[PDB]
Amino acid sequence: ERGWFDILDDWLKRDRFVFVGWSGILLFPCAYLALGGWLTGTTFVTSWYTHGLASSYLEGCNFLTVAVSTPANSMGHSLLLLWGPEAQGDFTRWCQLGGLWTFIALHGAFGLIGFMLRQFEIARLVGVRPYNAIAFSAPIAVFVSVFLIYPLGQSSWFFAPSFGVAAIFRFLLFFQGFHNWTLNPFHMMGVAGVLGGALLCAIHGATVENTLFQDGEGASTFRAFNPTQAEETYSMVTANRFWSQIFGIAFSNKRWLHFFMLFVPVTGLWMSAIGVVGLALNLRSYDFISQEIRAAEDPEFETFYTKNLLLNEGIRAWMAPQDQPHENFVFPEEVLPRGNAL
Amino acid sequence: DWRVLVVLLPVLLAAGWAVRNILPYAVKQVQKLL
Amino acid sequence: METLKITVYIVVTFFVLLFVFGFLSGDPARNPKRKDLE
Amino acid sequence: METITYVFIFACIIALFFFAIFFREPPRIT
Amino acid sequence: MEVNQLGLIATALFVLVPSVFLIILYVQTESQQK
Amino acid sequence: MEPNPNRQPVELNRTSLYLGLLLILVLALLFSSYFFN
Amino acid sequence: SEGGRIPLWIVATVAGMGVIVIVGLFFYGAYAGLGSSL
Amino acid sequence: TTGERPFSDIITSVRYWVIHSITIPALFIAGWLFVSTGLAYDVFGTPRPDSYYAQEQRSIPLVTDRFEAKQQVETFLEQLK
Amino acid sequence: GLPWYRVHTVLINDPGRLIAAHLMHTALVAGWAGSMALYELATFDPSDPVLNPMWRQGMFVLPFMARLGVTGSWSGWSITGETGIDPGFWSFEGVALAHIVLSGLLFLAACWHWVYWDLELFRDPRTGEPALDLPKMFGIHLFLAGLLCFGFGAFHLTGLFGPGMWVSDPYGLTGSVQPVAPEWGPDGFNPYNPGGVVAHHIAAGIVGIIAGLFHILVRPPQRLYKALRMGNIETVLSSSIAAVFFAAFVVAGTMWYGSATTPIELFGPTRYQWDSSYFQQEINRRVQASLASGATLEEAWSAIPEKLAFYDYIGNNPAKGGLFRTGPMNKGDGIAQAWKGHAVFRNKEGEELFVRRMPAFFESFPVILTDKNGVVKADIPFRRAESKYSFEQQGVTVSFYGGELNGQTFTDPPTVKSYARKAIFGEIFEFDTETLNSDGIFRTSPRGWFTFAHAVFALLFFFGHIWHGARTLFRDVFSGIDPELSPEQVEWGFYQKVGDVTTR
Amino acid sequence: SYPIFTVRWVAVHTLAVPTIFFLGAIAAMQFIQR
Amino acid sequence: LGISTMAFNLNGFNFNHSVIDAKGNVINTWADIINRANLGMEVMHERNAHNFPLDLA
Amino acid sequence: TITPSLKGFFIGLLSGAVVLGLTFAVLIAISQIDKVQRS
Amino acid sequence: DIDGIREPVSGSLLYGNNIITGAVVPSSNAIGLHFYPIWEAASLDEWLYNGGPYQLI
Amino acid sequence: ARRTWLGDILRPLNSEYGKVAPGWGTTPLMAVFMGLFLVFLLIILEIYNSTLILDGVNVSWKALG
Ligand code: CLA
Ligand code: CLA
Ligand code: CLA
Ligand code: CLA
Ligand SMILES: CCCCCCCCCCCCCCCC(=O)OC[C@H](COP(=O)(O)OC[C@@H](O)CO)OC(=O)CCCCCCCCCCCCCCC
Ligand SMILES: CC1=C(/C=C/C(C)=C/C=C/C(C)=C/C=C/C=C(C)/C=C/C=C(C)/C=C/C2=C(C)CCCC2(C)C)C(C)(C)CCC1
Ligand SMILES: CC1=C(/C=C/C(C)=C/C=C/C(C)=C/C=C/C=C(C)/C=C/C=C(C)/C=C/C2=C(C)CCCC2(C)C)C(C)(C)CCC1
Ligand SMILES: CCCCCCCCCCCCO[C@@H]1O[C@H](CO)[C@@H](O[C@H]2O[C@H](CO)[C@@H](O)[C@H](O)[C@H]2O)[C@H](O)[C@H]1O
Ligand SMILES: CCCCCCCS[C@@H]1O[C@H](CO)[C@@H](O)[C@H](O)[C@H]1O
Ligand SMILES: CCCCCCCS[C@@H]1O[C@H](CO)[C@@H](O)[C@H](O)[C@H]1O
Ligand SMILES: CCCCCCCS[C@@H]1O[C@H](CO)[C@@H](O)[C@H](O)[C@H]1O
Ligand code: OEX
Ligand SMILES: [Ca+2]
Ligand SMILES: [Ca+2]
Ligand SMILES: [Cl-]
Ligand SMILES: [Cl-]
Ligand SMILES: [Fe+2]
Ligand SMILES: [Mg+2]
Repeated sequence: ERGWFDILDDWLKRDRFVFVGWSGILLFPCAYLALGGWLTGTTFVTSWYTHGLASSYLEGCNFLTVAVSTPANSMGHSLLLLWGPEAQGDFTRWCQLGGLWTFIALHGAFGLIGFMLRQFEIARLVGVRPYNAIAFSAPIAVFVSVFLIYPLGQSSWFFAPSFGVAAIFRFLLFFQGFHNWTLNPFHMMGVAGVLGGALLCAIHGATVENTLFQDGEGASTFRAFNPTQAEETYSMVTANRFWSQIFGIAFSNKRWLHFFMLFVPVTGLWMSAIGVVGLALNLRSYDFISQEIRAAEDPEFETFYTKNLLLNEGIRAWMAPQDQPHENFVFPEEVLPRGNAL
Repeated sequence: DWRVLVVLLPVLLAAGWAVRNILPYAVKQVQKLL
Repeated sequence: METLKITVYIVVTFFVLLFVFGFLSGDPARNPKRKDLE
Repeated sequence: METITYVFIFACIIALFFFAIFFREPPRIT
Repeated sequence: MEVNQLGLIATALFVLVPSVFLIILYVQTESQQK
Repeated sequence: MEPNPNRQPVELNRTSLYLGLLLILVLALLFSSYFFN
Repeated sequence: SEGGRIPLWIVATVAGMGVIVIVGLFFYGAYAGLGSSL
Repeated sequence: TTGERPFSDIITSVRYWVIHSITIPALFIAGWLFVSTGLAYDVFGTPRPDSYYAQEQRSIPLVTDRFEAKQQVETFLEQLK
Repeated sequence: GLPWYRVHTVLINDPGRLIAAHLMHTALVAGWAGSMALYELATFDPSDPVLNPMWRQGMFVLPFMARLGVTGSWSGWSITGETGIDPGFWSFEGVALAHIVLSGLLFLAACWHWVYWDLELFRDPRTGEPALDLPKMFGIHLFLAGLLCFGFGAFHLTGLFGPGMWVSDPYGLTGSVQPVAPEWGPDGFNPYNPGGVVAHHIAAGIVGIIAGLFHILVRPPQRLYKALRMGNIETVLSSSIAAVFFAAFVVAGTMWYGSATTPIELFGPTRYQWDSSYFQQEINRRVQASLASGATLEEAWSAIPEKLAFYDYIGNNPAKGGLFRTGPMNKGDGIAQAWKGHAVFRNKEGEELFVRRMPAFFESFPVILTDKNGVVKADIPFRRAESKYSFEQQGVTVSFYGGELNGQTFTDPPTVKSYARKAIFGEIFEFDTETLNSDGIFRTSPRGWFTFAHAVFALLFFFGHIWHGARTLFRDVFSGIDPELSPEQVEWGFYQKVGDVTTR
Repeated sequence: SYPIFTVRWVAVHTLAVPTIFFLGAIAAMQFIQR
Repeated sequence: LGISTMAFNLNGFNFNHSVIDAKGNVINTWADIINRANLGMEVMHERNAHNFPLDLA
Repeated sequence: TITPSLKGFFIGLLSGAVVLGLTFAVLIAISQIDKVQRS
Repeated sequence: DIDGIREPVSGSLLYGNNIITGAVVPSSNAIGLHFYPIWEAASLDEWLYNGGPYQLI
Repeated sequence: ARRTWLGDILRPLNSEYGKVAPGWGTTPLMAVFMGLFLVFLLIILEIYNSTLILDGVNVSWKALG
């Protein structure tokens, strides 16, 4: 049974500098086009016709302000294929209509599929359990919820995040003003998972590094480890006593410790994704009804919650006309919300 | 488009120059694989 | 308020004194190995 | 009723801290 | 304040049901032969 | 009736009880404001 | 031909200097012409 | 190791630099000319500094129809006289 | 022993008890459907399908019953507003009852299958070990599914032997259950064409019967059998979960954008209908046709059905709710009683003015009035000291045409401003906020809630797919890797092909 | 002894070739004036 | 250190109107949209506490 | 009738097929030329 | 009165807050960087109005 | 194990566990159907998306009255 399929299989799995695999057929072109689209757009391509913004090095933007911006709102959720009815095979017009945005979003999505398939394929060849791919499910849930489902729930791709540093910052602030996203318990669980994950990373690294066995003569202690050694390189018993006495509880089981290091940031990201699916539909955690009833009836009742809402109102009114140009907003000065003096 | 020739010309002379220096070993590498 | 202030000053002073005289009570020698560090 | 609920959950948490520290299963070197 | 009147029982059962689940499993683990 | 050979005992250790209770209680402390609204 | 003739430390130094020069040019460009606010 | 020549071998060899002292500057020059000849503008459809607005216009050329979007961009372009 | 999250694994090699657990799940779901229909019937007010239809009342299963032809109650009412209809047994009540009884029978069957788990049927004749022939089972089940799908299409949906399905006009004014013929041309693939739903069930039914027979008669290729681990039931779990998350994303999507199977009279209008002023454009068209036929303004507007005006109101837009704002739409803006009529704003010069509508993004929005050419003519100012467009300065008035306020004109600034504030929501209605103690804050419809639940569940089921596919393909290493793993297997270059010991 | 044109060679160049081109383009941009 | 240096009002990069066309029209970038959002926050915060036009702490 | 978008659809389908086919032809060829050594 | 403009902000559960909205509120802008321990107040009622708990904590 | 009337009737339908056709069998045929199905999904998606627009096919509520 040595046919062309098995010969190709042989070639794909050669132990070379950069592993290819069957998954590589999907992963490499898609990742390359996604990165290339971004670099190409941020270097050369405008957002004048879609947003009324300069967005490239060519126009005078810097690394923080370049972006590949979303298509105009009038495009709706068009796949905006180069050979599609909008661009009609015209490359220049396609760039001007925002086709690079969907090019990057879609190729990027298939690329992420490719990467997770790669994690599976390599795990299988080497003979380890596939927890790395499993953990990668969280980046996938995030990308899919934020870059696809969220704008699919809204009016058009226009309201997806645009691919750029400052553009992303704008996405954050928009979510605050319009969605009150910081109030959302799903976002909050996300925050707990990210910061808790960072905390675990730091504390675990530092603990290992500070309960090392002296396994060599050098004052720089990195050389006193050998990959093939059977022995733990640090003392779990000392680590355990230290933390039990410092913080009251400590890990005692290394397998549980490492699983927990998977569980915390992965679960956090998954929760954030769920909340974003809600925001796709404007199904927000925007208000507490009891708060609003009390506040509406009682002009002396004030909390940090009501204060934050006044900030959000400011954001919406002052950012909307330029951020949502298709609405043709004209807000006369006299209607703009402002406190005293400012 | 003259601009296209003006831009691609550097790359073309680059390619052709690299072929000149590496062709003897390229033919050896390929004639070895076969 | 004055009684509260005197009280609090006394408490703070007490604990600060414990900290200082404590770390002065042969602290380098309070380790599991090489003690003679004078 | 709300305030009672919040304070109650909090109180249960502090109690849990107490049990988890002082009445944990002791780690044993096998 | 005009809170939601189901919030109290929602919260109580939210806590009670899974906690009781865990307590049941814990106690019967302990009672298994040592 | 003959016994089923697929039965297995179940366990939850004390640490897992504590982690579970912390999760549920913290989840309640978090979601309760939204349940009361 | 054979690897070794051009010492790696010199290669790293020259490459690094090049990197510094180009990034320097980009920072100059922040103050002149497009994107300069002027 | 996986069979390919070590990078440190390659980039410290005379031959590598005989090739790349030509190929690397050539690419850099090509990219320069891509901008300096103005080709980039035309390829990607990016406005030159004098092409964002007509002389007296102050309204953005926003695309407002999905299926005639191309023609709209062409019209915007025509409007720069 | 087993950790809490693995308790159910005792079923993997016990087909009888697995069937019992499935019977019990099915019993619980059927029971849920019964209970939900009963609760909805105990709370649904059938007295006004125009301004209080099911989607305003938080009805979730009622529209699914209605969609396939169950429209009446044993009590005499129907969801279309008829009286003196006899629905036969298959009223909403009859469906609920049927689901309860089903639930009961399934529960009893579960008990039987749990006690008598050791059936010879479940043993492989050659080894005596528990075994299910999954490929042939797939054929059997696919064949069955095919016959059912085809039957549903050819008999139920067509009305050949069945009631048909809910269909309506493009503005959701005259909806009813009708027999629907299959559409065999390309328009069958148009989501908004019901004939395509019919045609789909016929054609896909047939294809299911054929593929079913294939899968019954033809064994899997050895290479696919091995690759997909067809001897392991968890492979089936993996792929079934995949199919299921796909189906869930599709129903979330068709619920959000609308299609022939998600009609607005059953689930509420879509957000995109507000976005594009779909109903407003139709209303203006009708009013213009009336004017051109020689009607007065009052007559023109009085000729607009309340239902249509009601669609042109943001309170019915599914994209205006909140995650923890619970219950029926009626609990927010109130129970709608009547259209107030169309508000026309004019300034002291008699120029007509138009209030700028609220886009869905905005919890709050200013009040700004422009002429027909978008020039600002009046507004409600925040800072007063340099105001130039106040209703007072500009002499803004408002006159109503159609509805309860028809023929009336208001000139006092407070009233005019109040109506302008309502005008940001589209057409203006009178609401009962007292019956339900409404709090005046917008809530989404069943279109919204369904979409949310199903997009979320689909996303979670993706994780389910990844987990179970992984467990399937890595079964041999799930308690850990080989203690004797040779270092050379992960050492670069040693093997030509990664992890292939024959390629040293 | 060692081959020249490998999978690795290809990957390396698909990244490095456009990078140097892009850097030349961005360099020229620094002298553009409104 | 970001918080601790912004404490002394050495702030984030400011590219408000950094991009300008041949006549001198401002060509907005994403930095300017950020600026509009920041303005909303600024003009609304502590709505009764400022009597003079600049918020200087 | 073939609309410009159905024609476009055909063009995209053909392009995809061409990319995929060329890719697999090349990979198969290289796999055939450079076989793994086994005992 | 966090901002020293006699505009008291409610932070506690018993005064209309939930877990999410609740806070111990920063000390008064009238105080600035002045040290405001309990014994600097004429009374606990004063101490509380001006945000003393914040500094203590 | 327990025999029953119905189990005896159904026995043959659960008696071929593990039975396989040699080698690749009908995989090529399966591949083709998979390819057709991918194109079918791309068609219906692009129609719903208005990227594919066909005469007589109005993807809108105003499809048929
Ligand atoms: C191999 C990995 C890969 C994958 C998964 C994708 C995926 C995608 N590409 Mg990308 N692309 C790739 C490599 C890839 N590309 C490469 C190598 C290039 C350089 C040439 C590109 C250049 C490119 C451009 C310029 C564009 C895309 C676009 C797309 C999107 C639309 C694709 C489509 O509709 O195909 C349709 C075709 C198929 C799905 C082929 C299926 C094969 C069938 C089953 C075989 C049968 C064919 C049949 C017999 C032929 C009959 C034809 C006849 C009637 C004329 C999609 C996300 C578009 C996009 O992103 O828009 C925003 C777009 O504009 N790609
Ligand atoms: C000529 C006969 C005929 C006719 C007229 C129809 C008509 C229809 N078919 Mg049916 N069909 C038929 C025969 C027919 N079929 C046959 C013989 C089969 C094989 C058994 C099928 C198998 C089939 C499937 C699998 C589907 C249909 C669907 C439909 C409906 C399409 C309109 C729609 O709402 O798409 C909406 C659906 C899509 C546009 C598909 C989207 C595909 C996604 C995007 C792929 C990616 C999935 C992935 C998880 C996405 C994640 C990313 C995202 C979250 C961002 C329409 C009623 C679709 C349907 O049920 O709609 C409700 C559908 O999914 N048919
Ligand atoms: C697909 C599921 C689904 C959907 C979409 C609906 C939709 C609806 N229901 Mg129905 N219902 C359902 C299933 C569903 N129901 C089930 C299973 C029951 C039995 C309990 C009911 C019983 C029911 C009643 C009694 C009522 C409704 C009503 C309604 C309407 C108002 C919805 C609402 O206010 O939700 C509010 C939604 C939320 C507040 C979201 C809660 C989200 C949870 C708390 C997240 C939890 C996070 C988790 C713990 C984190 C874990 C972390 C860990 C993994 C690390 C709406 C039409 C109401 C109505 O108007 O009837 C006429 C009404 O009175 N439903
Ligand atoms: C058809 C769907 C389906 C089926 C039949 C299974 C079946 C199984 N799963 Mg899988 N899984 C699924 C989907 C499914 N899963 C999905 C969607 C996810 C992502 C959420 C997972 C993620 C997952 C993980 C991480 C694990 C499993 C495991 C298992 C095995 C043991 C489960 C157990 O004992 O839990 C016992 C559960 C309890 C004792 C209490 C659970 C309480 C839940 C979390 C909260 C309340 C749930 C509520 C009642 C559900 C309402 C219905 C819902 C649709 C709204 C069992 C074979 C385990 C395994 O592989 O063992 C080897 C395992 O570790 N599953
Ligand atoms: C010399 C540079 C130091 C930089 C600042 C300190 C960095 C490391 C401190 C982290 C503490 C983590 C918790 C304890 C972690 C811990 O316990 O460390 C232990 C680890 C190993 O300890 P050893 O005892 O083997 O060696 C330390 C001494 O004993 C000398 O041998 O210490 C180091 O590796 C020191 C590394 C110095 C060189 C590190 C440079 C890294 C940063 C370089 C600058 C990057 C800035 C980027 C900005 C854009
Ligand atoms: C889109 C598209 C496409 C593609 C294209 C491509 C593929 C491209 C690529 C491209 C590329 C691939 C590019 C690249 C670039 C690069 C660059 C531009 C770089 C830069 C760098 C730098 C600047 C650096 C910096 C730094 C850092 C990062 C850190 C360290 C320090 C320093 C500062 C030095 C095609 C044709 C298919 C089709 C159509 C569309
Ligand atoms: C035995 C019998 C009988 C009876 C039966 C019955 C009576 C039944 C009932 C049944 C029932 C009555 C059932 C029920 C069920 C239910 C369910 C199953 C539910 C569930 C739920 C859930 C699961 C939920 C969840 C949730 C929550 C809670 C919150 C939000 C979120 C969610 C949705 C997740 C008869 C006489 C007929 C005959 C035969 C015998
Ligand atoms: C403002 C705060 C006051 C600051 C005063 C600082 C003045 C500097 C001198 C302080 C006096 C130091 O006095 C210091 O404390 C105690 C007093 O018995 C001594 O005694 C200590 O000796 C040994 C040392 O191994 C300890 O183990 C033992 O517990 C303790 O008795 C220290 O050996 C002595 O060095
Ligand atoms: C579960 C108890 C069974 C009670 C059965 C009552 C049948 S009721 C009967 O049903 C016919 C078909 O629906 C109708 O044609 C007829 O009008 C109706 O009265
Ligand atoms: C299990 C006991 C439930 C029996 C209920 C039988 C309802 S039967 C039902 O009764 C209606 C009378 O209003 C008729 O309109 C309808 O035609 C008839 O089928
Ligand atoms: C003093 C106000 C005079 C104008 C009447 C207000 C606009 S209309 C008004 O809106 C209310 C919601 O706010 C509804 O509950 C009520 O039914 C309706 O009359
Ligand atoms: O305090 Mn808190 O916030 Ca810092 O700026 Mn100034 O003051 Mn008030 O205003 Mn902006
Ligand atoms: Ca009231
Ligand atoms: Ca100039
Ligand atoms: Cl504030
Ligand atoms: Cl001031
Ligand atoms: Fe570790
Ligand atoms: Mg510059």
